[PDB]
Amino acid sequence: KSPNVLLQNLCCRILGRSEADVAQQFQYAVRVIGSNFAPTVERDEFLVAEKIKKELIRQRREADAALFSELHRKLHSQGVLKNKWSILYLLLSLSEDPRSYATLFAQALPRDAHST
Amino acid sequence: IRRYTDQRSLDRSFGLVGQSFCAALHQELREYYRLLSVLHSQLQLT
Amino acid sequence: LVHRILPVAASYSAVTRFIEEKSSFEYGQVNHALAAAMRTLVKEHLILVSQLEQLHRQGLLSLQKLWFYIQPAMRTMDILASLATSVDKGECLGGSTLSLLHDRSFSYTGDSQAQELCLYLTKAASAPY
Amino acid sequence: SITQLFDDLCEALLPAANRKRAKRSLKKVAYNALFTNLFQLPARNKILMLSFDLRVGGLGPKADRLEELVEELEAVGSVLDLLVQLAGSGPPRDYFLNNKHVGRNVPYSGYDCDDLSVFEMDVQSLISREECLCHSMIQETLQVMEAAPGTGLPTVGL
Amino acid sequence: NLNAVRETMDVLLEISRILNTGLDMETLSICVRLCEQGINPEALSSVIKELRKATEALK
Amino acid sequence: AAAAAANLNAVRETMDVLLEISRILNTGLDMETLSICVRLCEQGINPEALSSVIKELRKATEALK
Repeated sequence: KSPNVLLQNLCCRILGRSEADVAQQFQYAVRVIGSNFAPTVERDEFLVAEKIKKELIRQRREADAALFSELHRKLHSQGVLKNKWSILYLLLSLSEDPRSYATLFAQALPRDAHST
Repeated sequence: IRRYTDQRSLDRSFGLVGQSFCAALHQELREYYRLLSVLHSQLQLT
Repeated sequence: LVHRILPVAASYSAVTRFIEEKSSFEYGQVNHALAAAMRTLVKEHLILVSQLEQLHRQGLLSLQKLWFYIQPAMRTMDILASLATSVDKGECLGGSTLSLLHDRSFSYTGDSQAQELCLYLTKAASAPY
Repeated sequence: SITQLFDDLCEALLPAANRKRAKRSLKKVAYNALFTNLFQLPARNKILMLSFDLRVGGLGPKADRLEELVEELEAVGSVLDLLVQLAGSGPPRDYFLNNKHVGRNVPYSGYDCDDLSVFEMDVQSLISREECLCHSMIQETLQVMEAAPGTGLPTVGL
Repeated sequence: NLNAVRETMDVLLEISRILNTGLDMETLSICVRLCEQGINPEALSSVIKELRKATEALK
Repeated sequence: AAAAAANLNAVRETMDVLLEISRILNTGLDMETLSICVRLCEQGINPEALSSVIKELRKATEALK
C-alpha cells in the first residue's frame, strides 16, 4: 500500500466504525501525519534502549530490562528493518503500567544546528 | 552583551530578578550559538 | 576556544570526588541520599557523550556544534560543584544540610533550569530526616 | 440531445484552425471509449489522500484551502468523482509570513533559517528561468543556420 | 437560483485547476451537464484522454 | 523463489521480537494494528507524530459507546 490509504487502515483498526462514518478524525489525523512525516531529527537507538531500561526501572523490574538487551541485540542480528529507532521510540511511548518529567533528561539532536 | 553576563554571573548580590534578567541574557546567547552552528555547517562557501 | 570549554571538566572532577568521599557513614544518611541523587546526573552526563561519540564516528562534528550542545549541561555541573563545595566548607551533615538546601531552594528560582534540579535534590535528600 | 453534447465535448478539446469532418470521426473514438468501461469509501476521503500528498510536499495552507473549497462544495455531486480521476492530465513573496518587522500583534518564535535556505531557492528559480531563455534562443537559430539550404523555406522545396 | 449554481460551479473550477486538469470553463460546463444526466464519470475520464490525444494527430 | 521466502522468514522472526517488546511494555494494541504501525515505520515516520494520533483515535471510540 501507500501511506495515505494506510492511515485509513489505522483509522479502521482502532475505531470499529466504518471509514465513511468517521472522517473528521481521519481528517484530523491527516493534518498531523502530513507535514511532519519523515525523520528530520537524528536517530539513535542506544538512548532509546537506555530509556526503555529507565521505564522498566520505573516499574522496578530488572529481569525484563535484561531480557530487552537480547531482544535489542536480535533486532540488529537480523537487520531487515529500515528504522530501528522509530519502532522502539513508538513502543516506549505507548507503554502502560499495570501496578515522570523530562526537563532534566536530555534528548536527541534536532538537525536544526546542522544543515538539512 | 557578554561582558555584562560575565560580570553579573560573578556578582553574588544581584537579586533574583536581576539574576532572572541575566537568564534572559543566557537564552539569547545559547540561541546565538545555535545560529553560529547553522553558519558553520554551511561553510563546509562564501 | 579550547580554553573556554575547559572549566566544565574541573566541574566534573569536583563532583565525582564528592560522590566518592561523602557517601561514607561518617557523613550521615542525608549526604548518602544526596550523593545517591547526584549519581544519576553523572550517568546523565555519560548519556550525552555517548551520542556525541556516535556522531563523531559518522565523520561529522565540529567544535562550534559541540560548544552549543554542551551549554544546557554546562550550567548544571556548575551548580553541582558549587553546592558540593558549600557542603564541604561547613562540613554540613544531618539537619545543617537541610537548612542549606532549604535556603538554596529559594535561592535559585530564575531560568527554571536549576530550580527543578535543586528541588529534586532537596526532595531526594530529605527522606531519612 | 445528449449525443449532441458528446459532440460539443468533442468540439471543446478541438482548437479552431475536413476540420469539421475530423470532428465527427473523433466522435466515434469518443463513443468507442465510452463503452469500454460500460463493458468492463465515500467522496471525501479521496480529498484527504490528495490533501496528504500535498502536505508531504510542504506548502500546508494550500491543502488547507482545498479542503475549505470542497467543504462548501459538499454544502453536482457526480462531478467531483470525475475530478479525482483527472490529476495531471493537463499540461505538464508577501511580507507577512517570514517577517517580524511588520504585523500588528506579531508573535515571537526567534529565527528559523530553514526557510531562508528556500529563500535562496526563491532566487535560484528566477535564475533557472532567465538561463532557460538563453538556452531557448541560441537553439532555435542553430537549428536553422545549420543545414543544407532550402530547409527553412517550403518554396525552395518545390 | 441561477446565481447560486453559478458560484458553486466557479468553486468547482478552481479545485480542478490546481489539480492541473486540462478541462477549461466550457469543458467543465459540458461535463457537469453530462454528469447531471446520469452518465458514469469513470468512462468520461477515458473519453476525454483519448480525444485530447487524437486531436494532436490532426495538428 | 526460495531466498524470497528466506527473507520472509527473516522478517517473520523480527515480527515476533517486536511483539515480545510490545507486550512487556503492554500497549493496548494487538498484532494486526501493529502490522499497520510497522508498515508505517518502514517508509519513515516520526513516533512523536504517530503516537499522538493513536492517543486521539482511542479518544473517539469510547465517545460513541
